[PDB]
Amino acid sequence: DIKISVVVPTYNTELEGLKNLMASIDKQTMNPDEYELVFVDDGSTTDTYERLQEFAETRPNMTVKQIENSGWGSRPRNIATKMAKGEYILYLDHDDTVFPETFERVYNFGKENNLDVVSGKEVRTNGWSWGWKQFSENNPHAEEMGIECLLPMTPHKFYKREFLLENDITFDDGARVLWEAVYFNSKAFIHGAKVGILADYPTYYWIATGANSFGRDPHEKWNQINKLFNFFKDNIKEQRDLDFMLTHWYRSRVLGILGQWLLKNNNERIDIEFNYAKKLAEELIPAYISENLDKNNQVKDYLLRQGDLDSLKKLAQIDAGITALSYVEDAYFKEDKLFFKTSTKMTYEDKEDFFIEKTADRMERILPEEIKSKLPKEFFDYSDDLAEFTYEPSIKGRNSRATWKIDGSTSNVEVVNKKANLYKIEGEMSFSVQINDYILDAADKKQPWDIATRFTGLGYTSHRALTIGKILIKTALINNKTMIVYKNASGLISLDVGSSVRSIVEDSGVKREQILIDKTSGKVTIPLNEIHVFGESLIEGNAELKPVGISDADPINVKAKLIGEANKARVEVLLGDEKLSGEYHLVTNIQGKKDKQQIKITL
Amino acid sequence: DIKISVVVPTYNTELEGLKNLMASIDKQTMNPDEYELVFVDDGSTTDTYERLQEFAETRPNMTVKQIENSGWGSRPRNIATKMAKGEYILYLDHDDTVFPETFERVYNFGKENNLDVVSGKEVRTNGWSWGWKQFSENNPHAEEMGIECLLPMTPHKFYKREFLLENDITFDDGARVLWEAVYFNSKAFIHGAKVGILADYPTYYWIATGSFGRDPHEKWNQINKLFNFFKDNIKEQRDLDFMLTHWYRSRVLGILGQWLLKNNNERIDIEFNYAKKLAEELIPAYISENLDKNNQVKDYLLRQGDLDSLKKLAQIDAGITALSYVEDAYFKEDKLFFKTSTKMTYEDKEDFFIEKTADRMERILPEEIKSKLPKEFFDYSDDLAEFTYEPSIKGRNSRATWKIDGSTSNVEVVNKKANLYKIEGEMSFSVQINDYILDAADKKQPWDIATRFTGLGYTSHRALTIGKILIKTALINNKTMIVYKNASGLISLDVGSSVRSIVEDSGVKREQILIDKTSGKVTIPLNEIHVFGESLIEGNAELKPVGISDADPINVKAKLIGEANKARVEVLLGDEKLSGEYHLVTNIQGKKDKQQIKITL
Ligand SMILES: Cc1cn([C@H]2C[C@H](O)[C@@H](COP(=O)(O)OP(=O)(O)O[C@H]3O[C@@H](C)[C@H](O)[C@@H](O)[C@H]3O)O2)c(=O)[nH]c1=O
Ligand SMILES: Cc1cn([C@H]2C[C@H](O)[C@@H](COP(=O)(O)OP(=O)(O)O[C@H]3O[C@@H](C)[C@H](O)[C@@H](O)[C@H]3O)O2)c(=O)[nH]c1=O
Ligand SMILES: [Cl-]
Ligand SMILES: [Mg+2]
Ligand SMILES: [Mg+2]
Ligand SMILES: [Mg+2]
Repeated sequence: DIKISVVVPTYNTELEGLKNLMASIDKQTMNPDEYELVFVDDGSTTDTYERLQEFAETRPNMTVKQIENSGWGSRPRNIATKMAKGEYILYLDHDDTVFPETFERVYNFGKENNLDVVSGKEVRTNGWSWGWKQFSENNPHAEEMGIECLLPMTPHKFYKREFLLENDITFDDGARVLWEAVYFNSKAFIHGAKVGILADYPTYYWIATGANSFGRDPHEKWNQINKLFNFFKDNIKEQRDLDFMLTHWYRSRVLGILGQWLLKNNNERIDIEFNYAKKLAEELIPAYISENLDKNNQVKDYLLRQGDLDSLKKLAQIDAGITALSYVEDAYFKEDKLFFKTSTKMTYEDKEDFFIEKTADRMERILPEEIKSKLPKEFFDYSDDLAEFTYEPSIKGRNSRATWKIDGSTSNVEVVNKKANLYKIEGEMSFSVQINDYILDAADKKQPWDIATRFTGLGYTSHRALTIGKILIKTALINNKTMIVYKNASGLISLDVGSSVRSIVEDSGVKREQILIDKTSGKVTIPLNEIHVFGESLIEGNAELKPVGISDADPINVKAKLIGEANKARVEVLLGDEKLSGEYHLVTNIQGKKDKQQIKITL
Repeated sequence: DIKISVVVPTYNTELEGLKNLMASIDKQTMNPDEYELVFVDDGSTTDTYERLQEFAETRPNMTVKQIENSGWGSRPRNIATKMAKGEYILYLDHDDTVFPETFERVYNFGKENNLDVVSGKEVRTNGWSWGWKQFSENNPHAEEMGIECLLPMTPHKFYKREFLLENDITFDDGARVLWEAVYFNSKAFIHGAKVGILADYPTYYWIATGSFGRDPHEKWNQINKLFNFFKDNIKEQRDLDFMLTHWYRSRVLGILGQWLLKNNNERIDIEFNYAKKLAEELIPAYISENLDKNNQVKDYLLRQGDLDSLKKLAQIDAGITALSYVEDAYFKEDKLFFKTSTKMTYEDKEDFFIEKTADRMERILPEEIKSKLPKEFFDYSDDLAEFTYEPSIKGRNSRATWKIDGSTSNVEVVNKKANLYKIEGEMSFSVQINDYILDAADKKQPWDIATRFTGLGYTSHRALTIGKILIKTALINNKTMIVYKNASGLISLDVGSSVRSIVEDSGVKREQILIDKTSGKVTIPLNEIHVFGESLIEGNAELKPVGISDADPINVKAKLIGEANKARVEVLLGDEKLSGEYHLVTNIQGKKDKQQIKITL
């Protein structure tokens, strides 16, 4: 009885990525006999099919099959879905990887809640967030929130196989189709799929490769956009779900070219896509959709229907550079957490303040008179929107690429009158980091982490790395965790845990005049200078001794321990049975990171 | 009568720089028969001496003589000085150039005021200022301010030849001596030299191109020799106190700040012990009274040998700066108006703070360091009104820098949170570009704007910046002016279409374009532009039919006219018969627009 079937369409697959893919599947905690691998090669010109057969020699649950070239992976996925015999289907691309506990966690969550679709937390290489809203916390009954529960609509979820067949849910293999997973996930919800969101564990890694061009030209792009919008209006029968998909895709893909997109494209490309977007808004988008959009997007929709492209270009110049960068006001360790105080304000490129202007009873967007004398009065009136600001912290593992919201933060955003009638938008936030909240695999215990802040307001979303101007290096030894918060070479805030990029002995310093040598016991005690120590810690390492002067001598390897107790830290070096006379260099090697403290001892 | 003798020592001279130097001399407005050239070759292992006398064939007043290699240009200058015969002497290095009106302006200034030394305004390739204090306005009685009037003490001044001989003032002829011109300029002042500061015109260009004093032991042997020279030869209390204070602060205390963070520990311990010994042996205690709080802290910890506290203080001070943002920029009448703001920060991020306790405004320091220092040295209370905030401008081609005058500024110490106080500044100023155009080349040049902020011992002179897009054009009295945010995000003023096309940035009204078949004049009005006064710029345009792929272009004549607060371009079709739609690009001052203009003829 097979629980999970892994559908993998392959075509000229990069071998190293294929080896990583096979590795991540082998590392699954689920028993290998409870799952199966269904590979379907899309007629690879290279030796991809021969390699897939070589992988299948040592794995009896892996089934390989080759088909004619089809151009995309929807047909290979369909053939593999019919060959598959597991309760749940995962559509894994040939250049992605799966986290080691995904199968057991996802199946248990779906089986216990009788889920037809398990939308598990997905990780991407770049960016500070992915599925920030949906991958917040677990939701066994996510379909009760509407079709939004399936966003982001990648095919990298788990689908109950019998549910797909009972409703004839396949991939669009009739022709080349952009966003084929939006059709797929939407069809699932249209047929009443019980959807659950598994957000407490990274299930899938969507890897960026650089080699990742159909639809790049403007005509096939808007041909697929018209095809996707028609599908929404024709297949989605629930009004709330239809209005959501219409609003979400009109805002992101149609109105999404009416802002900064206008400043990085030539005129003849703008005209083709502006006219395409104008006809689509008139023919397919009802007017009530824009009535529940934000002020700035209402302006874009209004001018689009007027054909006022020149005003949208001028607005794009006015809006260029708006952002919110957070500065570290304070950063320190207290007990077993790292504490932060951050501040931010809306600016143009971390420089002069962004302003809104107060006129009588309205807080208005600052616009030229030519543009204001064309828009409805309410479209640039931010008065009723000044209480929707959010200011939150996030974290990203530099190895796993997984991103998380940091819970428990305290933030506040004020609108402050700076000069005359101009108002700036200021934020203050304090939060703490408990690194155990984000360590889910064993590999997470040794990793550098990067801190970011997420600010939203007046339609703007700014998710940037946390930064600081002054030098910042602070260390901690907390319950067997070496921790270093520091300003990296880019001026951003990083947190090394487990000596993955820095040495805690180097960054803490050594009280070199306080080093103790016990000749009879052979112990050398090296107390650390500046470090926050909480709880008991013992990390085994080693040290190397070299005679001073004899620059070519073999290193004398010797046991060493990094100890944290009574709020103090030290490295104990054990000379053991080594007979030593003279002066020696001493270099500690804790967790693979050596120090540069120039330690010399005389024996 | 030879008015000026130009002394030039050469050794393995780069040929293209030697050509630029000679051309710099031939372009002088002074009669060539009133100056002479004295080139002394310090045993060049290249062929520059042969190429020197090549230049002496067509130039009669150029004397060229070779000596054995002395190692640096002290002996070649002394040999050229003796065999020279001019009234004033300029020491011109073989890789520098001199501005065209320098000889005339400097000599007239020295003759009219009987100056022994004319300290002309000097220009360097990099930086936002040079001689910011001394090169303000012209001063024919500069020696009345003290020895300070000769700073910066480069050898690139004009010295009366009679004065140097009547006092045996030469360069040190022995082994290499660092700051050879500080001895020279000091010895000139000690003998009561009539010093004049010519600041209204850039006279000398000290060029940065692609050494003794690199090892720490010889460095501090030279620093010791320099300080002993001041104490032994300077006889006026005010002059000695100045040179001691200035060089103790810049070269001795100057290694006790950020220098500690970009050097290895073994060199730090060498120079620190040298600096501590020199302060104890040569620097009286009262000199430190003339210093600011931060330098008084440095001096105190130096004399205590507390290098570790100095290292900690260096990390705390690392990154303190003041960047100015543009709050407003507009054209009014014949000038460009600016409004900027700044605050002291770390790397233009979080604020720099000072902390209030009782009635004291204190530098924020760790308790371990404050306990080691006298209370007054970290109390800023008496310094809270000593802030300067001024604008500056730099020609990108001439590399000349000027202070922009007429500015209004105001720096405030503001309570931000609890008892923390930040330092905020605001400034208004206008740019009259006529103030900085002195040579014909200065009319077509991009100008870079910067701001100068000082306070609490810190100096921050860096380019002005803006975040939002800024492009504003003006046509003011035959000057095309475009203030803009450059690719680096810094404020630049293009004058004369040196970088940007004014038509492309002004915008063209493609519906008000007129095509007059009677006279054959296509009028292309400009949209967003500022027009003051009357102006007319000659140019040309280019035609090409829309249909043909690579049709030969048809060139014409265009003109950029500014009148009645309006600017327009007039294209003259000439006598060519044309038919159909034609592309049309303009070319005013060598800049073609990208407006994609079509006319149906
Ligand atoms: C090209 C192709 C792919 N496939 C399979 C290979 C994978 O299993 C699956 C998905 O392909 P991937 O390259 O992993 O998808 P991707 O989403 O990572 O790549 C995409 O990024 C866009 C930004 C670029 O325009 C394209 O490179 C596009 O393919 O499709 C076929 O089966 N047949 C084919 O002919
Ligand atoms: C070496 C040498 C130079 N000279 C001349 C050449 C110049 O006219 C003058 C000074 O040399 P310049 O290269 O013009 O120096 P400079 O003052 O322009 O720049 C200096 O900057 C210092 C930071 C470097 O350590 C020096 O090596 C030098 O590059 O001395 C001699 O006459 N004889 C010599 O043997
Ligand atoms: Cl530029
Ligand atoms: Mg992929
Ligand atoms: Mg030189
Ligand atoms: Mg900033």
